[PDB]
Amino acid sequence: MSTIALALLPLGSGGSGGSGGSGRDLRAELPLTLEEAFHGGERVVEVAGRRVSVRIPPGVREGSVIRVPGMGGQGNPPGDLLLVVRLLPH
Repeated sequence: MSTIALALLPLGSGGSGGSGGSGRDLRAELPLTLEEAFHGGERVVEVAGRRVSVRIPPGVREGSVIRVPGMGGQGNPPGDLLLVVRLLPH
């Protein structure tokens, strides 16, 4: 159950929700451990000083995007955060 750390990519890199207007999207890549890919429980993500434990699906595999609202668009209009799971091919 190795701990993971998110990327928090600035808007671009071939990643854009856009549609929503009031709801600023932000993309972020979680490199996940295969133990957690199997279990599918809460995994503690430490990134940018923020500790957010997300319940990933049992059997979660490469390219699965966990859209968590209120973690992307900060300030006043709550926006979503696109968590792209990144598993090793082996």
